[PDB]
Amino acid sequence: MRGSHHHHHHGSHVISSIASRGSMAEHQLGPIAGAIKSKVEAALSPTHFKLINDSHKHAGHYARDGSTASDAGETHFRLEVTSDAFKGLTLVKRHQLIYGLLSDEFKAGLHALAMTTKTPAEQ
Repeated sequence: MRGSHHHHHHGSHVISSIASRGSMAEHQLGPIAGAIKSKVEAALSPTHFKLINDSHKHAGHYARDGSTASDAGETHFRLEVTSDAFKGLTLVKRHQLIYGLLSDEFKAGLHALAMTTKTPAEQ
């Protein structure tokens, strides 16, 4: 009751290309005013802070589209921060540190979204 055999041979070849830019830590440039103050407090570090404020004064004068003045879901103001690209610690800490949110957005009238990602400082 003997017997044994096997075989296998399958490969391939693929060519890839190259493409990249200068590795830097700055992909934003658009200071508002009051918010800039909060970012500065964090500017002391190599981290990055992206804040964009659009605000919403009023519509035109020919549309309406069933509008009764509300604004709750669109959001025009947002504050984000990237530190070492690695969220882990209580993000609420970074946001509270700069305490920038809820500043210029209040003038907009619509909610806002913020996301801060920083490496763990306590292991």
